[PDB]
Amino acid sequence: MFGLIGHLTSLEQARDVSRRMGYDEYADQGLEFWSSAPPQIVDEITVTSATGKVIHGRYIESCFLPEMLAARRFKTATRKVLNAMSHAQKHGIDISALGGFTSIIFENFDLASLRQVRDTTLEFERFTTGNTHTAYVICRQVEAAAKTLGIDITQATVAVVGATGDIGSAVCRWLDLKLGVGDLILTARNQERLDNLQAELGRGKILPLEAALPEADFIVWVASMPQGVVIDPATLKQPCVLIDGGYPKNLGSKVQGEGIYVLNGGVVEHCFDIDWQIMSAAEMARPERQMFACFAEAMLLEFEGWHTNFSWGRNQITIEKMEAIGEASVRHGFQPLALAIE
Amino acid sequence: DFQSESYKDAYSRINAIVIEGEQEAFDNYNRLAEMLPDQRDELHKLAKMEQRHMKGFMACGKNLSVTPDMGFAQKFFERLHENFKAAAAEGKVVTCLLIQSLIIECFAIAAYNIYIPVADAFARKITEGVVRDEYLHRNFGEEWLKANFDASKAELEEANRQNLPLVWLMLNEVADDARELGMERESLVEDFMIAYGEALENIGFTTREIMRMSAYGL
Ligand SMILES: NC(=O)C1=CN([C@@H]2O[C@H](COP(=O)(O)OP(=O)(O)OC[C@H]3O[C@@H](n4cnc5c(N)ncnc54)[C@H](OP(=O)(O)O)[C@@H]3O)[C@@H](O)[C@H]2O)C=CC1
Ligand SMILES: *C(=O)CCCCCCCCCCCCCCCCC
Ligand SMILES: CCCCCCCCCCCCCCCCO
Ligand SMILES: [Fe+2]
Ligand SMILES: [Fe+2]
Repeated sequence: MFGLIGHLTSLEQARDVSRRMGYDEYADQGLEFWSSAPPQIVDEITVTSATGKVIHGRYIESCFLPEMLAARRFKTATRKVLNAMSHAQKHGIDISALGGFTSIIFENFDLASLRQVRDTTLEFERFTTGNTHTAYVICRQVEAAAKTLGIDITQATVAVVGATGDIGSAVCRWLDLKLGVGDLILTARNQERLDNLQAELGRGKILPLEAALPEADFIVWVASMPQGVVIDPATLKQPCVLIDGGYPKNLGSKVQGEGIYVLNGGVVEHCFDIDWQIMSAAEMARPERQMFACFAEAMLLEFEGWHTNFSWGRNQITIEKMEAIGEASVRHGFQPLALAIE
Repeated sequence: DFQSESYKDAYSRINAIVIEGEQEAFDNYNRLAEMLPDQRDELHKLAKMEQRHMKGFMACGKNLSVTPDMGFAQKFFERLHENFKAAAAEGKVVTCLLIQSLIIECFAIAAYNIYIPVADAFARKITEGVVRDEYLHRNFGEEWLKANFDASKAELEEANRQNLPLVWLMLNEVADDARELGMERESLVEDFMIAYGEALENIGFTTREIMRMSAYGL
């Protein structure tokens, strides 16, 4: 049994999604109701691999909302994640993805030292961040977008926003040693981690966000922004490929203009329909087929019987792990989401 | 964390509520005996477990400088008391079980879970013991109603609607005093809903049913 621990993007989405699927009482309430809401299994999932293996899974709504972070409800956000992980364990789920900010909260608030959750002691090998698959998928998306638009990635500049992040650092490593990107712009807030990533790679210029974007042929957005920022197309090169892998989306507006290409980063499409309606809520282009790469990692671990915390912690993702999950991703029928044209 | 002055004042009626609550469950479990013949023996053992918790929580007030307000606590529980009194006097056992083994137990699980990390060390050791017993008491209601689910479902739904709103009212009355003992109301609701939801699930309600029932009155 795999699990998908997720959350919604905003209170407004929480109302709509709760307004659907019945739930009239859950969909008129404000932040304080979600701050005390319990985790729930709200969907049962069956997936068939290209190999023909059938697996089963469960979607768990953690009830975390990004507004909790901006409202400084740090202990609320901490409880949403611990309660959700305890809930997965009590239901006997073997491997669960910590979607979106649930893994970011886990790391940033040292939830590992709080593994004692009421009755339960959390077993970390039953969880994955899903970030190894996400970074692999985003790297394949850079590669494919470059080829689709006739851009030579070996002579292009790629800015990684959230470069020192768990996903970002992995993207950097792969864009460096597997794709051979021309120039790497490392963009992060904390200077020490930026210095350390630059040293680790042996390349890369560190630039604050406002100076990085005008230099970039590709911008990979993998920042832990609760909200998302408004980038004016006039600030960007032509062409510029924006791969927004954030959840919530790092781009707080529809960035469009001549020579601007936007792609939902870290999304895969499966060769078979999946029966469910969470990805419908999740605003995929084809929600029956498409999903976040972190959720797909839990399916992959379950397809392979790798019942372990395959992606865990921060800055620990390697190229070899990305290759292993990538090979499995292809074999079980997943493909990176590509640019839409026409 | 100076546990003197208003802490004892707040503690004066929080401690009262826990005493009277442990009393109410003692009575309620003895009358549930009178109500379910082939199971008096088990219900008397659980009723006795309540006795012991009640004495343990007198000690915590005697460890601090606190004499509890038994009158405020009897007023706290009178709505739940009257509802249990009246369902008993009508033979409505399913309603009696929901009130005692589901609502009241989950109220205790939530209350004690939130208490343990911010108690005085003496009160913490005591609370640590009682919480495990409350989980098996809730299990009594669960198995009974689980085995008699189809027969009891409609009345469980009705008794939830009539009684669960009282939990919110009580958790708001007692909200201010709970906070000064280091207990956020928001955490109490959450632990209550977690404990209550899991019991309704084991009894056989679906997630949609649980999410409708668990938020009633909120
Ligand atoms: N399948 C998918 O599509 C997935 C999507 N995601 C999404 O992508 C994001 C990244 O995930 P993850 O790596 O786990 O999170 P991390 O916290 O590991 O990554 C965030 C990093 O980006 C930097 N950063 C954060 N906010 C800002 C900002 N406002 N401006 C500039 N830099 C910033 C931080 O650097 P510093 O340390 O210097 O502050 C931090 O190291 C998440 O928010 C998540 O929603 C994540 C995983 C999978
Ligand atoms: C990967 O790390 C990103 C994961 C995103 C987090 C999950 C978002 C998709 C799930 C939302 C779809 C429907 C949720 C239903 C909520 C029910 C509320 C009562
Ligand atoms: C000792 C912790 C006090 C917590 C205060 C929270 C509000 C009052 C809760 C009272 C619950 C008493 C339940 C007793 C029944 C046990 O079977
Ligand atoms: Fe008790
Ligand atoms: Fe009890």
